[PDB]
Amino acid sequence: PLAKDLLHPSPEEEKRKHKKKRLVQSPNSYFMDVKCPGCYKITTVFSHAQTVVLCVGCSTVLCQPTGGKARLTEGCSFRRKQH
Amino acid sequence: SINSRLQLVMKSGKYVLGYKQTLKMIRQGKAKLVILANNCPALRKSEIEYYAMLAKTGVHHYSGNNIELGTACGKYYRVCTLAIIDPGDSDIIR
Amino acid sequence: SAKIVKPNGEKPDEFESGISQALLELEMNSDLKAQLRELNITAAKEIEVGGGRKAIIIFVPVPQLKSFQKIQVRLVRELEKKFSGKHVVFIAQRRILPKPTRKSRTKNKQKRPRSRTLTAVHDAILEDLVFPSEIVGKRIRVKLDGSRLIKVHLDKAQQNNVEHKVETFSGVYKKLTGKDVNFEFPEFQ
Amino acid sequence: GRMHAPGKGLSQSALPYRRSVPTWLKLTSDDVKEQIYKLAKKGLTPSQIGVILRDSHGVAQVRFVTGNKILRILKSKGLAPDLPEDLYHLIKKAVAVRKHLERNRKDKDAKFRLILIESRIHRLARYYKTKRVLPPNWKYESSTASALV
Amino acid sequence: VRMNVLADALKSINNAEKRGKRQVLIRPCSKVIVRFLTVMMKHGYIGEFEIIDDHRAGKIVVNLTGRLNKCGVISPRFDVQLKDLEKWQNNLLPSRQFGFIVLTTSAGIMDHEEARRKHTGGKILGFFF
Ligand SMILES: [Mg+2]
Repeated sequence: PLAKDLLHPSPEEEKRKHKKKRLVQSPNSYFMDVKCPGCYKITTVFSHAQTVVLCVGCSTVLCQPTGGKARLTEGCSFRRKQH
Repeated sequence: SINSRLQLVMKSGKYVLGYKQTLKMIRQGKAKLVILANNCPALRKSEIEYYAMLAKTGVHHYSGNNIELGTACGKYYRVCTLAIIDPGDSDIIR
Repeated sequence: SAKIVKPNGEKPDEFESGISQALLELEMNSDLKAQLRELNITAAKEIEVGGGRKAIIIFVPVPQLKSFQKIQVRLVRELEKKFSGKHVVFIAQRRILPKPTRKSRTKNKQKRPRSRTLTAVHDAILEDLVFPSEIVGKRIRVKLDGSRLIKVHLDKAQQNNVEHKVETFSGVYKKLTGKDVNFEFPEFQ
Repeated sequence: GRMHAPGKGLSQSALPYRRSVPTWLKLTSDDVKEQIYKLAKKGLTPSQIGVILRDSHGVAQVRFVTGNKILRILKSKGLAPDLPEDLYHLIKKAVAVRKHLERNRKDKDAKFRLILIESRIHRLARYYKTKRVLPPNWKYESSTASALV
Repeated sequence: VRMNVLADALKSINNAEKRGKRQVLIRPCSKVIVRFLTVMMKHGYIGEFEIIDDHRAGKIVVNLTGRLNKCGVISPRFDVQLKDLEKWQNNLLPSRQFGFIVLTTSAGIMDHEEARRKHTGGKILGFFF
């Protein structure tokens, strides 16, 4: 109301805004660099997966896909932090 | 289903349509998936199905027509039987 | 000694020799070598800034730029320390074709890509300056006079390298292009 | 608000400022073009490749990694399909609606979804005739359609 | 759909200044927008606007002041032949004492006064006053 400094919007109130509605359009998605228990190999899985992510090794299956984010299998880690 | 795989084999792989060629390709031994339809009249079924068993070749009784096969082959036409010699990237062969 | 790593029609000795001799000096060096043989500059200028402490701008052919980027941080560190009292930064030598008016017409003339148009150039010039920082977003002011002042948001990863520079970049395009710009070091997403 | 439906929705993809590759990535413009390559070979659509490459694999966007976008990589090497992937998805769909209409001649609903689908075909077609990826002749025909898949 | 990107924008910067809104952003952006807003900047009709560069289209963010009663847009850009310029600025502006028909001639985008000093006609865009 009568004074919203649109150009310098505080970090919180872009994350409560639909991706394209923001001041600059950025995504709300991410890749995660995933461990899994058997192999030490790290796959570069994208959160919003669509497909089933299989291990570079073989046997295990990492990510069942669902509506939004991917369902990691049972006991496996991930790493956002980048860019 | 074996519309999608078959479609891919037509474009990329090798084949023989129908009869006589198919049976030659079993005779020679260089054909390792014989796709019969239904509507192949039941003698020819049993005599291809036998005549392939002996070669050790996979058979398919495609849920077809003669026609729904032709259409599936990107052919525009009647194909009762066919034999696949070599696939492309298609994993039609198991 | 000078002429072997600056070939483009432009000789004029002065710095270009001295700076290319410093490149040649960086070849008498383990690992910082062989990858430097393939590379090659074109021209170079000394340019002062408002503060006083002038900066050396180095140009590059263009296809080599993506190879200069592999070396740049290790390169600058060493020749900045050598050729002292000065900042150093690399730019690609882009062409900038003129716009085809009807006046300046279409007698023939192969296209004129967007890559080679105007506003792409000074924008890619930005990506060459602040290699380590990398742009996150621009805003663009219009003051009440009409003077168009850009503001460039750079990231944070290798801010430390770049944060001291800043007003060199401000000085830089204002020689090259003719645009007045100050750099801001902001939040994350 | 969509071509052919009331739903005025928005759900789309959205890229960042940044375009420069994101440094996880090994591969390089070649090893991506080596991989798009092997997937198309195996038999997948230009969309479907873009997929495999992001979830499992690594590339946010091929376009950024290499110079050009997937279709151009397939097309400049000659792995591109006969007609546009985008179109035969509609044609394949049409032929599927055709089929059960031909067994169930009551389905009034299917008799848009055909008409609409037909219309979303023709509509598409007649740029592919001005953008000239299709020759100025090809036309739908019900009969010849089932084959074309 | 988005046919005319002025009408789009100018509605939303008339239509804030009624509510007394301090500042507004305009979603699509354009060259023509910028070039016609910078005209409004000179006669005071707005303050300094700061264009965001979303990589695609553009957004702008306009500092407003109280001063703009209305800005509107003549949607088809009729071709104004200099003799008509009067007959327009009669029936499209509240008085002969202020009010600015922004239009677009041979020598750039500008108000009607500046097309008259240079003695050019061209295509009407809109008007603020
Ligand atoms: Mg309609």
